[PDB]
Amino acid sequence: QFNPYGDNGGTILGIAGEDFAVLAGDTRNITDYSINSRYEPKVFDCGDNIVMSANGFAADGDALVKRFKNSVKWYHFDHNDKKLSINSAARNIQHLLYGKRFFPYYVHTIIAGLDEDGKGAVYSFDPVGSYEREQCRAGGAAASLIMPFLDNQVNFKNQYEPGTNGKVKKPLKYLSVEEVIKLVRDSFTSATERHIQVGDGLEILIVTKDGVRKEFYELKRD
Amino acid sequence: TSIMAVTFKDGVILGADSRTTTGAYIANRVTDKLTRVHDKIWCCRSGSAADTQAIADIVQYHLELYTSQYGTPSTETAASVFKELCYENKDNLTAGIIVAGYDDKNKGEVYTIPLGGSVHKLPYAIAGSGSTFIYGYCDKNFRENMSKEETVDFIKHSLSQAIKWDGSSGGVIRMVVLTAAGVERLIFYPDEYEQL
Amino acid sequence: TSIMAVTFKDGVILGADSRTTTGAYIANRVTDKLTRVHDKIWCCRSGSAADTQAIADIVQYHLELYTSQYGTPSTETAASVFKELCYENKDNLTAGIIVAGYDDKNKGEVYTIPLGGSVHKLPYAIAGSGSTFIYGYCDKNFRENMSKEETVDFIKHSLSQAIKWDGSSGGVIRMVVLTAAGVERLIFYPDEYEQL
Amino acid sequence: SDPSSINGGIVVAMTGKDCVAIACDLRLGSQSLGVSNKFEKIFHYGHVFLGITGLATDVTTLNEMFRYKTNLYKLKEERAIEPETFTQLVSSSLYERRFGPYFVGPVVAGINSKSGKPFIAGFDLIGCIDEAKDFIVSGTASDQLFGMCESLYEPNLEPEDLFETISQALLNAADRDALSGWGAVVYIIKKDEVVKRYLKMRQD
Amino acid sequence: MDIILGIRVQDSVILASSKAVTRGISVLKDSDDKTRQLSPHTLMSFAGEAGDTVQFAEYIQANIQLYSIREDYELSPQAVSSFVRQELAKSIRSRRPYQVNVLIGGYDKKKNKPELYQIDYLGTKVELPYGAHGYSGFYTFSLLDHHYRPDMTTEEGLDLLKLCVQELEKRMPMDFKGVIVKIVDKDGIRQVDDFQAQ
Amino acid sequence: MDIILGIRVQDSVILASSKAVTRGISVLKDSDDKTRQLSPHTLMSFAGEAGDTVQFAEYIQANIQLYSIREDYELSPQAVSSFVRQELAKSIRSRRPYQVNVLIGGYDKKKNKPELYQIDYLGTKVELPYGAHGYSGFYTFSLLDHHYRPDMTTEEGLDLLKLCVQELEKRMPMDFKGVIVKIVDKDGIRQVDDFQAQ
Amino acid sequence: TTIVGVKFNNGVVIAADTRSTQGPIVADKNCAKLHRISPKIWCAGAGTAADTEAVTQLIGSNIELHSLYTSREPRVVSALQMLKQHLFKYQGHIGAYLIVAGVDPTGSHLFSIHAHGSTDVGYYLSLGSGSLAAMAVLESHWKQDLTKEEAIKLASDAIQAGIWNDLGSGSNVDVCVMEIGKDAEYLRNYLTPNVREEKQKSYKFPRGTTAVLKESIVNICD
Amino acid sequence: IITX
Amino acid sequence: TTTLAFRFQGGIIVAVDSRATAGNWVASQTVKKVIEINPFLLGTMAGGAADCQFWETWLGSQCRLHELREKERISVAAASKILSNLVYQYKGAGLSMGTMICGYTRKEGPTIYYVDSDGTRLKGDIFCVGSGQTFAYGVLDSNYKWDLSVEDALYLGKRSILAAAHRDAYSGGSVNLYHVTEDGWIYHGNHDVGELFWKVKEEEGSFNNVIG
Amino acid sequence: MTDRYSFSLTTFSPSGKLGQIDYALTAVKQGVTSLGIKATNGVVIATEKKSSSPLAMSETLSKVSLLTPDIGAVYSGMGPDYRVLVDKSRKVAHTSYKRIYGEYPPTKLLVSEVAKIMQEATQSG
Amino acid sequence: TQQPIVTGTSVISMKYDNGVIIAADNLGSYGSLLRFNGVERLIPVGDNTVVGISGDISDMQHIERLLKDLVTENAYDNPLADAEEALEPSYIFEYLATVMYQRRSKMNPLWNAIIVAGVQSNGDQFLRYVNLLGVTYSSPTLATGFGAHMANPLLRKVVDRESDIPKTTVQVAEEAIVNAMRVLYYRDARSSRNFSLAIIDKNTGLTFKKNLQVENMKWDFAKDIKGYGTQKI
Ligand SMILES: [Mg+2]
Ligand SMILES: [Mg+2]
Ligand SMILES: [Mg+2]
Ligand SMILES: [Mg+2]
Repeated sequence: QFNPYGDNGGTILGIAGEDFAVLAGDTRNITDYSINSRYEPKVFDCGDNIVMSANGFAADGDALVKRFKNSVKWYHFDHNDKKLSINSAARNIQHLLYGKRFFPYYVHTIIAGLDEDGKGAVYSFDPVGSYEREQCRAGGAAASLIMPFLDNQVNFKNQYEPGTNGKVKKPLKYLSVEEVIKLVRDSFTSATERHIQVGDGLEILIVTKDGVRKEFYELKRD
Repeated sequence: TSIMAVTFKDGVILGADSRTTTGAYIANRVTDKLTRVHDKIWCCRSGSAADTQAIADIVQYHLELYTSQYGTPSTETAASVFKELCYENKDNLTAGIIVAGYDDKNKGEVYTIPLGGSVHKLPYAIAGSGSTFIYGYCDKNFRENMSKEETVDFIKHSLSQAIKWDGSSGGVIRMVVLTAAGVERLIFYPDEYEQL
Repeated sequence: TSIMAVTFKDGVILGADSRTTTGAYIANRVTDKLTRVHDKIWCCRSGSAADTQAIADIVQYHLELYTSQYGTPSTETAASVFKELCYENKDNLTAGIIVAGYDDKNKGEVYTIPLGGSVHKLPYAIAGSGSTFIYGYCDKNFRENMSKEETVDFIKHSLSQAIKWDGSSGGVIRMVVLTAAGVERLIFYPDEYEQL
Repeated sequence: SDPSSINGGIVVAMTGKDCVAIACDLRLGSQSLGVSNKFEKIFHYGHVFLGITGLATDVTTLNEMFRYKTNLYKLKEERAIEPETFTQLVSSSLYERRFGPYFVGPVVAGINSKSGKPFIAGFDLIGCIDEAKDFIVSGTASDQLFGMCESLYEPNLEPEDLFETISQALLNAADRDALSGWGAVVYIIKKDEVVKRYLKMRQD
Repeated sequence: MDIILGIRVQDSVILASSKAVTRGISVLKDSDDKTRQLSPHTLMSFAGEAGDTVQFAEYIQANIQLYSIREDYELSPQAVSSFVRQELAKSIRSRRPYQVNVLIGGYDKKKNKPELYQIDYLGTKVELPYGAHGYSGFYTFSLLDHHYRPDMTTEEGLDLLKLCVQELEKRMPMDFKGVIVKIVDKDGIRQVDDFQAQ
Repeated sequence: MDIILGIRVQDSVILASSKAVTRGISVLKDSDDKTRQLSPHTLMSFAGEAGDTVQFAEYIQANIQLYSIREDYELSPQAVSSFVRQELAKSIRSRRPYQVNVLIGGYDKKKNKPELYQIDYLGTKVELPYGAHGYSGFYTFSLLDHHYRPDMTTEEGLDLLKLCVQELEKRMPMDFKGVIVKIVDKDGIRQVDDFQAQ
Repeated sequence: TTIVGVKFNNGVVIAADTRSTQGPIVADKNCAKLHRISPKIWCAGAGTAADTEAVTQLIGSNIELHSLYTSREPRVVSALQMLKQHLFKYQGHIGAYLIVAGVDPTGSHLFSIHAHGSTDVGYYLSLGSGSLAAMAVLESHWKQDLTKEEAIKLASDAIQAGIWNDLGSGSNVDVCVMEIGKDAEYLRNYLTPNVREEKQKSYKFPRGTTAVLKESIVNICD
Repeated sequence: IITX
Repeated sequence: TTTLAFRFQGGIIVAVDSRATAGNWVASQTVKKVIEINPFLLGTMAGGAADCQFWETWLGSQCRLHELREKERISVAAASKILSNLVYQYKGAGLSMGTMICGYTRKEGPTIYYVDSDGTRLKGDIFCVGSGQTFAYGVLDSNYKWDLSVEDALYLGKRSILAAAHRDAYSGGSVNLYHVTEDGWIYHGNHDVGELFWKVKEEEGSFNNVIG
Repeated sequence: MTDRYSFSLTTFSPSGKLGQIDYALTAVKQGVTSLGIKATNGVVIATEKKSSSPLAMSETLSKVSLLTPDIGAVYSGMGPDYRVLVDKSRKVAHTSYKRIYGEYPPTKLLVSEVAKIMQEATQSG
Repeated sequence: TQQPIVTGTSVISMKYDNGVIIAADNLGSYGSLLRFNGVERLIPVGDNTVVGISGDISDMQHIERLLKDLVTENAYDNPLADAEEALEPSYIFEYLATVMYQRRSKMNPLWNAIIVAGVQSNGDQFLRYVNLLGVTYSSPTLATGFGAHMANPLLRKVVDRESDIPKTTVQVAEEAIVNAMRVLYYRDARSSRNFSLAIIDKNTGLTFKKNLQVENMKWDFAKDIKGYGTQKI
């Protein structure tokens, strides 16, 4: 029978800093065992200081991203050029997603940006709309690999303060963009070591009040 | 079902066996699988008898109304009608049809619409269960611009083979000759085609 | 797979293509599907590679032992061994085999063992996926007591057609000539058979 | 139905500077129901350690089997079995049941008493042997562990350091897995001595 | 399913087991004893498929009884259980596995300590302060996780079981018709004849 | 299933219905009223699929109340039932049939006689001395076939129901948590607040 | 997994990649796919990891014993006939796909065996998920009368095709050259083009980070 | 589809 | 999941855990399972994440509209029946949600309704819902008493979630407490099981099936 | 038909001697000398090649046999009984050891295995 | 809810320094019957685009029709139809992409895999793929069916990344394309020897070659093979 779905691999990761947030994703696109492209971006700038990626079935991810940008276009039109805050973009997406609850967009999406107060923000969605704001989150194939790492290296879980008989948690400080990028790169190299779908390249979108900056690093191509 | 259509210098000839079966029973041993959709536009039918009759009947109508309004239709048009029907309704149909007709400017023409409803124009075409057995013979014994007498033979032999190996084919061999000279109905009996 | 065996005045020739596939991939395009079970008793193999290799390997053995003990085995006997294996193990084998060999008293002989394990002795035989296509041609172009040269052609043409139509056949055409003169190995490349 | 996902649990072993470490979680449950907070999965026959994750009944069964096999070995050979060798025993013992396997994922860790080089290995349920220089992971949280290890790991760490690493690797990987956790244990292995430490961890 | 709970206190093991045997639409009996004494200080409770249940229990009984005689000695609880586990673990890969789950409560005369072991039809065994098979565990483990203390008296354990029983009667869908309680301690095994109302 | 019994005495109809709502592994409530008053002299008891149950009940209630007002009259019990039957018989061939079973017990003020109708989710209706839906009938019909008399008093009927309940508490596997009884007679509808202990 | 064999003027060489997978996860980044059946008879295997090793050890064992019993060096057709017959007996349940090559008193040989027990012979062969990327190359650059040097390259490249274009392959390339006169040479990790780049940060946790409950020493001797 |  | 709400002297207690799972994968431990509808109405979630979040945020809207339309605050009964009737319309499509609508109104007083995707809507004083419900009931039922002090109530609801968080693999993260009174809901914190378990063990002396 | 010789052929004599065993030892006495000397860094085993004719080719007979690549054997007695003891010895080195531990058996164990084969011929039927 | 019937195999393509090349054979297979031997599957749209299609032929034929109409309707009230407002490769592709994903979402897909190759108004090469599920992607090389397996590895050894495109010549590229084509004839049981190739160069414009054949074939070595192992002659 016709199977309306497929899996194009890839993995994406988002991290929110104090006055920035990043949304990185690998650049490989596959099908079964073949590499479709070594460079096919899946993290995009949607205007209004909002980056989004919908990773999973590319057709769906693409459709989703398209419908959202457009939702941003019409938000401007219908509401006199008002800027779509990230919280609002999020809720909008929930609806985009949940509209297809009975023939889902087989994707795990994330958007990053700055909140109304200027602090970094990341939001992630279940293929049918569940969402929440978070400090960091990875999605896609190597999600299971990368996520634990971030809980540890970003949120300092299980790390306590030396010589306290494990009764005092490590001070929850906030990483700098530089450190975040180091983590992003490691999380990705690691993921490429162990996942056959992850590799080829890593594209990170950094978001600050100064707009959106793009950084690109090569990954293993095997 | 064993059907073929072969164009030649004077036009084109349509040929077919005459067996209809429900499984292994021969429902009708003297069927006519060569059907007219226009004065000089005929088709060879194979697959579901219901479906093909249904399709032919509709094409005849479409062409009849076409005639009244815009005059004689080209074979290529008769083919697009069939195509349209077969493609658009691909899920509910089992009809492989060969369309062939004679025209003054285009001489003879043969179009084949297989199960998917795609259309193919060729010097001749063969279709039906029994076809598989003559792909070799036919590819070996067909030359363009043959003569009526020659083409009658090529068809006669190719079908006889088909009738020999395929149990789903048999009966008599019917042919339809389409030239500027008109329309002639040919029939060949077992006692003649069998020991060829 | 496309294989056949043709007896003639001087003996018999076995012909086959050289394609092995796993679906639509060509595993090996230069396979040898003509296998010796005895000095002048060979078989054409079609179906599962494993099954047929396995079977052939065993028939060779049984025949070798037959030789040591009771002398040179008839072709008929080669066939019986094959039949035995194919019939007695029908539920686990996908093998259609053609057995042909040359002998001084019997001249050339061909036995075909289809899927059910039945055995049939015939002037010639064809089998393999590509065979359906040449039933017509072969039944039309085959006469008895042909000459080596003629027989080589008939096989060459028949298989060329089979290779043309069937996507499961291809490569080169291998033949094996078996006469009192011995055993000759023939091969024909695509660039020659294709445009025949 | 998936034998490998009924009871839950994980094991991981790494190699350091003249040491190895192997740790595991203490959980044993039946699907959602946590049943035992005291189920260790690391065993040792002399100075060779074997951790096993998978269907608890099989875990237990194979331990028993390897004790037996190691014991006899010692009586016939008159020396304790070595890691390199035990690994081969495990492999063959697993492949013996190729078409009705024990649903487990063993991990071997230890230090050859002769050469002193640290050694660890892992196997699939039918015996494929994976001898690695860095780390071996197994269990319901295999992916997570592969994630922690691949990143956290770095060559030739001293015992005291490797401990932290292996521990954080296990700990954090467990927390992202429902079927694992409920306590953890780490073995630090050195020629002379071996230390066993229990870890405080989320009890959910 | 039927109810099977066990709780090891300081000086004894208390096994409580439902008295109902139901088949289809009717409760066939309301006084069943889902227990067999393996040896004078070892009791085993069981639950599972229809016949397998008693059949397995009686078989393990015979075997332990035979050993006791052949050696004029009483295997330690730990011993009986391992034996039991092995009989199950070998059964899971047989033609028709015994579909039985058991709790084994014994008083180890040598160590002078009570013990309770839970082993499922797969041969999954583990030693515990208290345990249960079936759905019962799904309410009782949390309950016991909260009210249990290692130094409890046999009386205290009975009261705790009571709680367990009341909760099960309150929330479980099936009427299991109450339980039969038994205490395994230094002096052997005795049935609390007063639990239907204590 | 849940229990729905109804018994028509000489001057009334007594409906008894179980107080439990269980979902999966837990009894969520032990005081459910599986009944709706269609009109002052007509009560309907219902059981079946989780939601369809109350939804169908309340819908039928609304419709009967509306008619009551549009005509300032109370439809005869027989009328209310035929109405209910047709709603059911139409449902059985819809996209998603109401999977509900009902007993309607009403006092026909014109004929001055109590009535009881049993209707299944397929719109199968029948008038009876006593009826039940589910598995309960499997026990009660024979019990009633034996202990029932046409000239019983409201009190005698209640005692008869008591027998029924007891038999059910004895032999049914599920703890349905008792019943709520209601009597429909000339003076209306009242709930026997004293049945948990009479 | 990606394996090949290429016969040359005075011998035959084989190569294979070094990636093993448990689904989409890389189990072993450097397993050994080349197996010594006898000193001068090697086999490259793909399919079920344990089967290829098991069937290889088994036949190698029986081969060693046949050599000793006959006082002769093992022949490839023997390993070939034994593998085939074993695999065939198992109706494909032993998922071993192998390229068996080596030199013996009768010359140089190159064959392939499929898990159902069918065998092939050729001048170059490949098998594995990477079979197509490799064969493509082989069909592009092979020619008769290759030197040891040319064949090694040919084989090496083919494996590279797989490493690169097949997710079911990766890491390094292993070669075994079996030349008619000389001792067979096994070049383990002939090529290593997938070396992981230096990590950005070091996660050496400060000692004391982990919370320990109770500590004790283990007894290792008797 | 996340669950709870 | 694991959620409870129970009624008593000082109001209603609503405690839920905060774990989100994708099978055995722990998707998150920071999910709010309580949606604050209006200052006197709480809705708890269990089942599909989206289904609950979505339809309950929606419920919130329909509640507001009612305010605008009737000037009166929506009752818990009505608030609940909206969700319920909504859900019943989708019956047979696969919605998965089990929830409780707790709230206080001058007319009804403290009130709790359980509404699930099967369309069952019920009123009661104690409901535990979710994969860990049995675990919660176990603890809850045994120590629950009507004359409980607000402080003890908080603790009990809290403890029950703790319970389930421990035993049920599918529950965990942290407990979120809410007190609903005559004057509205009062949030009583987010407690990380990671630390709560240990504190409770030491202070209470339970969970002895663990050492530490 | 069938090996009905199911009883021991080596029994105990009233003096405690196992006849057939003492006798085989005699056969051993009658055979050519073979010796073995062990050094600190090696071992040597030697024997004489009793060419049973100058027409026979001495080389086509190994009295000294390799059991594993680190173990050798030489004898004195009835040659054939040896040859087959070698076969079995080489085979058991695999079946009971290389096929299980992936390394060749140590001498004492392989010895122990050969030994067992022989004992059984002292008791089996 | 369909199942392809008459089909066409791979379509291969790669982009070079000043253009793109694409090719596909001329076969319409009917299962294992190589039925039709004169099927062009490379569809030229205007002067700067060629769209190669593999999959079910009847649907391809339908896409042919959709493409002609797309052209007809762009001429309409378009004074700049043969210039500034002419159909660009990207326009054609996005249209087709859109249709594919809409047909998949309706559960009645066009059973094809399509590559649109061409060059844009401003000179940029354009090469992109879309298939029956609406999945789309782009690369210096692209192929469908077997070509993805066999051709891509080959075509990529020439252009492994973007930077290699400006260093690659038409000659190099076309050579590659024809070899890959040859390979496919050897290993794809559904390939044919006859094929069509087309180049779209930013200077020479669109060159479309019909009736090419696989040549330089190595089959001679087949003579030294006999048996499947132990056979001698
Ligand atoms: Mg790769
Ligand atoms: Mg062909
Ligand atoms: Mg795993
Ligand atoms: Mg966990």
